[PDB]
Amino acid sequence: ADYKIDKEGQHAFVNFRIQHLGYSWLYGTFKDFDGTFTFDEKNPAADKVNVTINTTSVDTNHAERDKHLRSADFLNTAKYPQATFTSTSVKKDGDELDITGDLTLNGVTKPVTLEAKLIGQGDDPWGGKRAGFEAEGKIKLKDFNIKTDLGPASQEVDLIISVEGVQQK
Amino acid sequence: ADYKIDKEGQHAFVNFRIQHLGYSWLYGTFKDFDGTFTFDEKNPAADKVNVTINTTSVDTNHAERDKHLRSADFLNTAKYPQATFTSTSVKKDGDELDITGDLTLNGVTKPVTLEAKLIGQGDDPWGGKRAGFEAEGKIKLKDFNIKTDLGPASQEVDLIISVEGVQQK
Ligand SMILES: CC(C)=CCC/C(C)=C/CC/C(C)=C/CC/C(C)=C/CC/C(C)=C/CC/C(C)=C/CC/C(C)=C/CC/C(C)=C/Cc1ccccc1O
Ligand SMILES: CC(C)=CCC/C(C)=C/CC/C(C)=C/CC/C(C)=C/CC/C(C)=C/CC/C(C)=C/CC/C(C)=C/CC/C(C)=C/Cc1ccccc1O
Repeated sequence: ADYKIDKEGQHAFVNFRIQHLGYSWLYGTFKDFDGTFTFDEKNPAADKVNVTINTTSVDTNHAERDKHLRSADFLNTAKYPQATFTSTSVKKDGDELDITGDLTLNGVTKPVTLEAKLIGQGDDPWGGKRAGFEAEGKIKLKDFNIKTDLGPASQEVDLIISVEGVQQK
Repeated sequence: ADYKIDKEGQHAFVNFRIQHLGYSWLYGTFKDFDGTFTFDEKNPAADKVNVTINTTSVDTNHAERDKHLRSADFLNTAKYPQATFTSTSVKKDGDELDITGDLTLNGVTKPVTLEAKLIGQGDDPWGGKRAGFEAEGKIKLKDFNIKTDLGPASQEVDLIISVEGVQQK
């Protein structure tokens, strides 16, 4: 079935974390994004996913740091107001889904794989059908032209994802 | 040594997640908190921790839902503008710390245990000493008089914590 990510009720989250000086985890989120996805429990190879993110909506709960994350030193949102992820391959791996796709971030497109898992699906208390998932992945900062070094412990960023979809059609 | 949680550079996060209809994970965060902590790597029994959280600063990236979280139906911030955590016992459990303490949430004080771990410690690029930790815990909603039911899969909330301290004295 085809699904629409629940942006209206915001039961979708694109979070992330990366170490700070190798001393602690720095958490953040991208508050403005949307997307769709096809989920067929019997035929996993037919699954799809297409999401758009407005990178300017990054939030790590610090005005100054975020102003810096939007700068040309990092996300460079003025030049690339958007990050985008489109699947190219999906394959069932036991009780999980390995989602391979093209990530266009900071001007560069490179394939990244996410490990997703069905949390639950079923009826809506309002007459709709839903399906939610949790996912993980990593992004090597250098691969997407983000040169500003953050230390040996901070070369890649952990992606903590969770989306609830509303069945379409 | 005594530490002051880095609220200035906000290298501290009090996050949480709970399921939505057993379909997906709903993430949130408390943007306004402060605190201190004593860390002695050799004598873990002397460790302390005291944090204050302005519950009104809750954020799940949805204005409506958050207005509801502040309401009498949940956090009841108008009556109780603050949550508070004071350790009462700390003991080394192998390579981690089990921090027991009193949590005053929504008017009720009950002991909750956190499982923390040292991420790293060392010198500052600015001449200070730091030590960061990651921690986990669970809060049973009913225990703290948060009656409004969210379903069988949503009885307790996952606490995802990370704090970096700046050595005092
Ligand atoms: C097919 C099917 C059935 C589907 C199931 C449903 C699913 C699971 C579909 C997937 C859904 C979604 C939304 C998938 C999204 C996938 C992807 C790959 C999204 C891309 C997200 C994205 C925009 C990546 C950006 C991540 C990055 C690079 C974050 C920046 C982190 C960063 C630099 C932090 C800086 C850290 C640091 C120590 C800064 C120091 C610092 C600087 C200045 C002042 C103070 C200070 O402390
Ligand atoms: C000792 C030493 C060396 C220290 C190491 C360093 C450490 C690790 C020190 C600890 C540092 C800190 C900060 C420790 C903090 C500890 C604690 C226990 C903090 C308490 C935090 C707190 C305020 C708890 C609140 C959690 C709660 C109850 C969240 C509420 C969310 C809730 C009910 C969820 C809504 C879910 C739901 C399905 C909503 C319904 C709904 C309504 C409307 C629209 C949409 C919708 O979905």
